[PDB]
Amino acid sequence: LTIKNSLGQSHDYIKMFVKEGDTVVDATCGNGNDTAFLASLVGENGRVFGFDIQDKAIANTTKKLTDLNLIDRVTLIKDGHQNMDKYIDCPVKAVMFNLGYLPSGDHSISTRPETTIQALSKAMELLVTGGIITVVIYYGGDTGFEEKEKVLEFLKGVDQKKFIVQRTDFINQANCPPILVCIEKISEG
Amino acid sequence: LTIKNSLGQSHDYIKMFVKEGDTVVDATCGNGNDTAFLASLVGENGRVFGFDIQDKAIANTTKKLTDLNLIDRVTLIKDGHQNMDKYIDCPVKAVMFNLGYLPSGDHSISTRPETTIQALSKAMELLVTGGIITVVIYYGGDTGFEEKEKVLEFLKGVDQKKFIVQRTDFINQANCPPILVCIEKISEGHHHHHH
Ligand SMILES: C[S@@+](CC[C@H](N)C(=O)[O-])C[C@H]1O[C@@H](n2cnc3c(N)ncnc32)[C@H](O)[C@@H]1O
Ligand SMILES: C[S@@+](CC[C@H](N)C(=O)[O-])C[C@H]1O[C@@H](n2cnc3c(N)ncnc32)[C@H](O)[C@@H]1O
Repeated sequence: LTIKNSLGQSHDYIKMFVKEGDTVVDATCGNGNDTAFLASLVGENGRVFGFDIQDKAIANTTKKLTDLNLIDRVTLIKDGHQNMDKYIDCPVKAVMFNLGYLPSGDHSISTRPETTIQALSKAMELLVTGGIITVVIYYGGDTGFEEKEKVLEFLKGVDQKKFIVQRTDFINQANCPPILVCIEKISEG
Repeated sequence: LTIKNSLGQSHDYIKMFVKEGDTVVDATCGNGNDTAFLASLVGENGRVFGFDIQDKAIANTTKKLTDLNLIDRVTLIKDGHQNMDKYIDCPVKAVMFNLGYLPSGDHSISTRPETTIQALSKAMELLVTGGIITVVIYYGGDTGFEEKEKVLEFLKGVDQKKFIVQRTDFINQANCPPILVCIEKISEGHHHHHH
């Protein structure tokens, strides 16, 4: 038994909260790993909304899910996660954010603070009470660094009466260990 | 289902790691809540070492454990946790730290950075591989911020090849929400530099 990294822990937190038949969101599709993960947890009567701004990422995720017989429960949308409210009107149980750039792709196309903060606000509104958002933050680069600073600033201002914002950090590791943020809705209004 | 605070999460982390028959330590006895908790996890053939520097805290912990039929496997020691190596020679599975002053007690008698750091080194040495230390850090109020700052600065320096050090923090809460640090041993030995 070993304490998992932030990427591993996000899956563990999602498994705790997501049951079968739920509506969940992968806000950052990429290659489709988290999308397939969310799809397997949610079952045949559940729904996964997936978002990416790249055609390469949507195609790779479509390929992944079709291979695993999971494409039927997934709605893939080629739009920014900051516009997630245009496509979803029901309450969601969970939203996964994995911040940064697509692996084995274009490294100049990455998540931006402005649109991430927007998506987070939309995700927080869409959440059912007792619902979870997980944010795996990468900060290795200049662009990663800038996003971490801004996202965390924003999340520090979230009403504690409405949301629990939990940060998990490995403080003795060098070379920017990825940070986990868990946001759980506890009250409406 | 709700995400627990640091205090609640420390117990959850301890439950993950501690099985029956293990040797565990409560480094900050207080009223004996964590001591009782450790005693119930560890069973008849296990051992709990408890530490505090106050006579009031040892007596309240003794009363607690006797009331719950748990005093049998607990060794209560009226000494600082910085001296835990004088009393323990076997490898331990877990150590619990709860930093601050005694609740419903003397507010000026609290854990000090120097001795906490010492006890943390001793606990880290005493830990079996795959063992855990949990540290609930209280700060602000009468307690102040100096212990939090120094303990965390010390723990940032711990060899990552030997220990995982994980901080859990509620960043949208005001009024100094307690911080959880989890230290897990992943390797025996130590890498020292050169002189
Ligand atoms: C770190 S990757 C996600 C990792 C993914 N979970 C996986 O396993 O492959 C971040 C993704 O978010 C996408 N992205 C960047 N900006 C976005 C935006 N504004 N809205 C939605 N997605 C965006 C990128 O195209 C990239 O594929
Ligand atoms: C926050 S309280 C612990 C709470 C306790 N776990 C409980 O169940 O109530 C901190 C305790 O550590 C004790 N303490 C202070 N300095 C100590 C030291 N150097 N060694 C051992 N205990 C110490 C205090 O007397 C106090 O009882």
